[PDB]
Amino acid sequence: ATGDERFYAEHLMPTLQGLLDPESAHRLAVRFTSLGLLPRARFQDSDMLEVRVLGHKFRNPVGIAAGFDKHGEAVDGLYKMGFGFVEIGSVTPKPQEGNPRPRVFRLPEDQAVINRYGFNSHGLSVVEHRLRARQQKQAKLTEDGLPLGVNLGKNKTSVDAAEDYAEGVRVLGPLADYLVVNVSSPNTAGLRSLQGKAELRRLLTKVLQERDGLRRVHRPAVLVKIAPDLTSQDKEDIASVVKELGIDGLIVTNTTVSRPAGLQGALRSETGGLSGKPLRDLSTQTIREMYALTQGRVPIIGVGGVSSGQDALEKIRAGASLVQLYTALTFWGPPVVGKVKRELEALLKEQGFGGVTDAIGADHR
Ligand SMILES: O=C1c2ccccc2C(=O)c2c1nnn2-c1cc(F)c(-c2cc(CO)ccc2F)c(F)c1
Ligand SMILES: Cc1cc2nc3c(=O)[nH]c(=O)nc-3n(C[C@H](O)[C@H](O)[C@H](O)COP(=O)(O)O)c2cc1C
Ligand SMILES: CCCCCCCCCCCC[N+](C)(C)[O-]
Ligand SMILES: O=C(O)c1cc(=O)[nH]c(=O)[nH]1
Ligand code: NA
Ligand code: NA
Ligand code: NA
Repeated sequence: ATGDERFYAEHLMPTLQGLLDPESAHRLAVRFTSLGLLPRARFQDSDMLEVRVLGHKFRNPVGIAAGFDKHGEAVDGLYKMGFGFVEIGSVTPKPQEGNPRPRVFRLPEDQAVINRYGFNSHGLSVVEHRLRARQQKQAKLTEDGLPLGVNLGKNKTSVDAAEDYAEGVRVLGPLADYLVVNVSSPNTAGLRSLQGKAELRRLLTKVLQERDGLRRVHRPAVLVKIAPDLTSQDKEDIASVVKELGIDGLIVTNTTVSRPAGLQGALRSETGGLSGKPLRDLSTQTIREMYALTQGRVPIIGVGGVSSGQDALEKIRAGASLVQLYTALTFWGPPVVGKVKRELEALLKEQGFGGVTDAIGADHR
């Protein structure tokens, strides 16, 4: 455990990063993971890490965020890495290449990344067939407390965003435990403007109608993923629409187009979304706000700058029922998943919580 953790963190990852540009490193990471080339995590999930939410059991509350496995190529390897749930995507209706390279940048002095991938996607059909090939295996994983999420995007050239998302619901909804719609990615022109109210209500109404039209055993939960860059007005409006329509949950947050003071990385002024440590507390505060605006009745998946048990517990106590990480993986490697789970378990005990469920939203009480 702590042996692999230190080896990856101090030696192997700094070396990989010295040899490989970030996008090449990402591609290699997906390849290794899809082949299961990683230590089968020794950390046995204890009962106090179990969470029941979104109509499912989650064996542990630490998931892999969208954007690592964009095309559904490494799902089983990610469960092997120890994640309690996996979110693939974003997936767009038609295949598209995304932005010109370079489009991924490391800020090692900040333990941050900036990306402007631009929703590079193999497309719905390819991903549909990839998930169909392991559909029953996933059904068993889900039953064993390891659910699957699918994050849905829209094509750059799309005329009607709601129809892109509707297509995604129809094609991948039947293969997902939950679906995600972003009103929040920084690298598709106009996508975030889907955050405005009457239009947002229209969009989400259509998504939920399409979801409700699926057969019962193929009917996923629907979550909305938001950026940390919203105005107070935006957040109020989203909370209101979410409650009005019966949206099943929120993912809080995507990357930030802000550049917090104090960034040291040479590449800090590259265009794109910033992730990792400089996002951490901006994310946590957005969770805190959305939890309060929804009266703690809307499940939140908390994400942004998590790389320790303390980071995870801060988001849970702020209102998250589950958390995700991504950027920590790119600095610490696979051992970071077991690290976060072990540290989280220890902190729950230390603070007198019977388990994760007891800690959800505890700061508000
Ligand atoms: O800058 C980025 C980056 C930037 C943006 C997105 C992703 C990444 C990203 O994934 C990454 C970066 N630098 N290194 N990695 C990286 C992270 C890993 F976890 C592995 C890895 C290793 C093993 C060996 O057992 C097994 C499974 C693995 F995934 C890996 F090989 C490379
Ligand atoms: C390289 C990269 C690609 C991403 N791609 C997506 C994506 O396709 N869809 C999405 O909803 N979020 C995407 N994200 C955002 C992550 O899901 C997550 O919300 C964010 O990175 C914050 O978590 P972290 O600080 O642990 O990385 C991406 C993030 C990174 C770093
Ligand atoms: C309140 C705005 C603050 C913006 C971002 C804050 C970053 C906190 C620094 C701790 C991160 C640890 N490290 C190694 C990456 O520097
Ligand atoms: O594909 C991308 O550029 C991307 C999508 C998203 O939702 N978030 C992010 O940081 N990048
Ligand atoms: Na399935
Ligand atoms: Na389902
Ligand atoms: Na405002």
